[PDB]
Amino acid sequence: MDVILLQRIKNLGKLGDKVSVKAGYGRNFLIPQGKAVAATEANTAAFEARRAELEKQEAE
Amino acid sequence: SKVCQVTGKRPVVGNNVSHANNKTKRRFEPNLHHHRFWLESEKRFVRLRLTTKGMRIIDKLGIEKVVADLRAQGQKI
Amino acid sequence: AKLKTRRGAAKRFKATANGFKRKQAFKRHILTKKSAKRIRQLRGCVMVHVSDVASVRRMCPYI
RNA sequence: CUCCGGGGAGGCGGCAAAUAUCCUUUGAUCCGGAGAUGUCUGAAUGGGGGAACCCACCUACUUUAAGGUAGGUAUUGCAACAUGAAUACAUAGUGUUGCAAGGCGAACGAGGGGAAGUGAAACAUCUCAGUACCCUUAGGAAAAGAAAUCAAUUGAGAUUCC
RNA sequence: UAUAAUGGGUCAGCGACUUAUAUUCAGUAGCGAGGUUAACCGUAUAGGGGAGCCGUAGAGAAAUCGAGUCUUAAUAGGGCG
RNA sequence: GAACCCACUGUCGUUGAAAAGCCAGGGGAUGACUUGUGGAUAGGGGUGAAAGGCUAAUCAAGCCUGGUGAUAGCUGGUUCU
RNA sequence: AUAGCACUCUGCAAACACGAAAGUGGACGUAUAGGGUGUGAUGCCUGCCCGGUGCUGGAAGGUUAAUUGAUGGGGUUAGCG
RNA sequence: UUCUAACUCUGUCCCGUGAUCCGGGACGAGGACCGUGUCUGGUGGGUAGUUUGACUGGGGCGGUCUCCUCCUAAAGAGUAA
RNA sequence: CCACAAGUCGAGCAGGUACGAAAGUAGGUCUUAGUGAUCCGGUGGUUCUGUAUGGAAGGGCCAUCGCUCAACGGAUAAAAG
Repeated sequence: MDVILLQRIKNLGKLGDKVSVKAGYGRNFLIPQGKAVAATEANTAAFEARRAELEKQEAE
Repeated sequence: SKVCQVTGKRPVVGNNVSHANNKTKRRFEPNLHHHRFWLESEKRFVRLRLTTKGMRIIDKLGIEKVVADLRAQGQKI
Repeated sequence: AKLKTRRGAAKRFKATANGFKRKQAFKRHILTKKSAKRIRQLRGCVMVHVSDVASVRRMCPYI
């Protein structure tokens, strides 16, 4: 499962990295807890275009 | 009933065929299970009885679209 | 209904001008001990015997 | 029982014939069409029940005693509205109104499941046979139907039936 | 089988080699190196309908050839015509 | 040892009074007892202090309808001159 | 069949049983309890055999099912003669 | 070896609710196990369909089942136990 | 010789051989037992076929291999009480 990170994780990435995670990790932990979102075309475009600066300003 | 909501899969009929070509009736059953999915639009957990192929379809399309499609079909969730 | 052919017999018998031709037996697998004269004389086709022509006619109506 | 049209010497249905009353040329009986009435059970639907039974509620008019009359009160699905938890918004739930469905019946269609006797001169592969049977459901028919189809002299042009 | 082997108490009524399709032989009729239509159309036993089938040539597993053809190195010999 | 519940011996009956009985004797009779009403268990199943016992006069697999006109190298029968 | 005796299983969402599942009995019980099996009041007692089959425990030594897919061989495809 | 987020609870509490079903919410004990789908090896009279030859001085037990030589075989061939 | 399936003896022609000076002899051994049909599959050749075309796969033809199918004309590949 390819997911773009909306938060910093110790090993996965930091603030927007696209990373490949095992299916269950995204299905049951990251997506439901909001720490990452599936790297679909629309989601990636929206994150890169509109809310990148807002996510960065939401530092903590 | 053993019916997948996402895909509609249900048990089907076939044959056990032995080494001497004796045939007997059998059923092939789906890999059906209950699963809770988080829905942010409604802020709740939805429990669905579905298969692993349905899980793959959900991974591909997103929970919102699949739930909307089922509701349009007529399922109450 | 229409008469049906006995396909097993149809695969062993063919029709000639006045009768039926056939192949001969005892030439398939055990051959080392058999003499050369038998090997050569059992080759080729022969004619169906008159006594058995009637059964072949019954089993193969359309040939 | 009422009305419209036909008809013109009789008639009051049959087993089942009789007397008696009786109706009829101001037109009967009878024939065709349209209306009125239509108890109880039965999907039965106000609740119950051993079918043709027992019991109950609400509204409105009459009533004076312990009644009558006219209606309404089932479930499920959908829609509108109102109300409304754990829980703060919500949501679940709850309720009113409006609409629709249930059941029965000959064969034919479509779909889900699906034998055995028998034959093979025994019998297990095979046959019987997707037959018998069970279940779901539509119409006057159903289904199929307009090529990611056939053919191969480089041609034919959606389905269906003989 | 007189049999002491089977069946029948008696009478009246009923009671068992059929029908459809395909094929083969015989008789009979039409036509004749030719014979014949099927579904179907048709105010319909008529008329139309020639797609198709049987016959008119065999040999060879087959390619192929053909009053010839198969076998063979062989115009020999032999099998089927 | 009566009622009530059983069925050890013998006679009679065997087209019976009776498709399981009568008569003379016999056993239990405060118990693991007898019995009324209403319920539950359904056929390769049920129940069984156990006999393959009982499951509507039917049980080594109940009854009814359907497959069905099952199959039978067997037995019987098969009509005028 | 019985009171008594003995073997074995079951730590509770128990073992076991019914059912296609849901679930139900065991039991609104908890090893002094529940299921299976054999013997059969009581008295004296109940000898030898673990070679065979079963059960229980251990060993990791030989054999491999799905799965995975090294290497090899073959058909066709390019260019050269 | 730890963890919790899938997942289990025939554990406590709150609500739908007047309810030892069920659903949702909180907690607690477990937890990537158990369990289920597909595939695959082993076990499998628990259940199901079947089979288990003929001759023969009845059947069973015993013997035999194919081929060669002599006699029975009656001076051609053939000829049974 | 023979119900069939099968079995047996053989003059003679063409080719290539061995032994003889030569006429000539030799198509297993003095003869009569030493055996197994069909289906399926393996191997060597093949001027046959090759599902649009060229190939290939597969099929056919000649030679040959795998049954104590001994209940030996051989029910199925596989069967006791």
